[PDB]
Amino acid sequence: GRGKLILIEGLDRTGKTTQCNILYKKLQPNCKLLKFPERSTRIGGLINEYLTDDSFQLSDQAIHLLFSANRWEIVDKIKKDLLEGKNIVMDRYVYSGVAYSAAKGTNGMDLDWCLQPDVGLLKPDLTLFLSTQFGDERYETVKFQEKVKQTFMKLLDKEIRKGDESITIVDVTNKGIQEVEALIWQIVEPVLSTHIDHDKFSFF
Amino acid sequence: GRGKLILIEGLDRTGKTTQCNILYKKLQPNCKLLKFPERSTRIGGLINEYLTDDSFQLSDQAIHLLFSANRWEIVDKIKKDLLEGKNIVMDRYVYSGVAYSAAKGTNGMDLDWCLQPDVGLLKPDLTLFLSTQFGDERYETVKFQEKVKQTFMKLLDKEIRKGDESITIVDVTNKGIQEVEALIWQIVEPVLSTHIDHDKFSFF
Ligand SMILES: Cc1cn([C@H]2C[C@H](N=[N+]=[N-])[C@@H](COP(=O)(O)O)O2)c(=O)[nH]c1=O
Ligand SMILES: Cc1cn([C@H]2C[C@H](N=[N+]=[N-])[C@@H](COP(=O)(O)O)O2)c(=O)[nH]c1=O
Repeated sequence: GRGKLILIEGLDRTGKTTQCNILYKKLQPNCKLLKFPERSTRIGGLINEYLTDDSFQLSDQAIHLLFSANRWEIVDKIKKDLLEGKNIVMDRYVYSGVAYSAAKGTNGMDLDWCLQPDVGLLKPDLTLFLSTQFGDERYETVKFQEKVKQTFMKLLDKEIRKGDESITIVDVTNKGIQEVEALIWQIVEPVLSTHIDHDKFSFF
Repeated sequence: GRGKLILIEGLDRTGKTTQCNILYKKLQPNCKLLKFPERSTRIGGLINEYLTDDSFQLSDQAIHLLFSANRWEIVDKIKKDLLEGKNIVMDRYVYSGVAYSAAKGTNGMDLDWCLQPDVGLLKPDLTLFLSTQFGDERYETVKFQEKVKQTFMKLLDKEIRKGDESITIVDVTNKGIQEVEALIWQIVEPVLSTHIDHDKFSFF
């Protein structure tokens, strides 16, 4: 059938980018690697500013919508590649979008408001949340990181309770690159082997 | 009390801009003129490139979000000016954002989805819709405007059912600058007198 959309979510420095590259290289040549935010586009450009320069002041709602817009500008290419039989591994997506913004506790910006902009976007066939027991960019402070992990758990737990079986939480506490690799593969392989119709897609 | 938020909506070439400038000169010195989209900012610049150059390709969902983000990056200063007693004349706001986008008929982008990103925004104290019974920018085509007109009507008609009385539909057909001005004023003057508490606002 069509390729699979695999997502790996988690806190900055949990081994996310590494396991993504590892999974990507192991799925060649019919696999593409996608990173969010996608900083090479014009919208991704303002997102890069915001994250690397605090003089660039932008309200919480504005930057939030830019992050969702950034996914919407690329989504059509994703759907296309999947149809051409290629697999796609993503480093962050909708879940990071909601969590990092909701952890701020800004008036009006709760979990539900935060998701809305992303409603209609392609939903991953499988989402892996890597969890455990710098400072260059805006959200890089131990105190904030603790809050987003709290929100992440709140969000995912809600979705799983609601019946979403495509979400799997992997505890990578004190485990090596290859042990974590084996854990992830133990989960992804069986989904790569299931046949999915070209016409079947899930959306947020 | 606080200054009042006055909004004038409508189709391109309905006299909307000239009326806003007339009202502004009439409320000055204690008044500010604000136009959306505000193409002065970085996000506004992206909006501008999309509207002035059809070479610039961007998904409907992505541009829609940039339009909302453009409002969200200015709203704090709007609120601030009202608290200091200054009145604000606004040329286009969230109604244009929902109408011009839902008119496209793109799958998933209905009146509902289109409104979500603007939820939580300061609702204007008075909304005047200029109704009637160029070509160097995107959207500026006779066939599209017809769709936008019918979209505005369905939207505004909806808000009326819900109980919003701040929306007034002013028919400007075959009328001159001065006559329309008189109509606008007969609706604006009352509101400008009505006492509004320093901290009372309506939101979307
Ligand atoms: C994709 C995405 C990431 N982010 C943040 C997470 C990251 N914050 N930190 N630390 C930041 C940069 O991400 P990367 O380090 O993964 O490039 O963007 C959001 O706020 N929303 C989103 O939609
Ligand atoms: C403020 C705003 C304007 N628009 C469109 C309306 C106008 N369309 N045409 N033709 C366009 C530019 O309007 P102005 O000429 O008033 O600058 O922006 C939206 O699509 N959504 C919005 O949120």
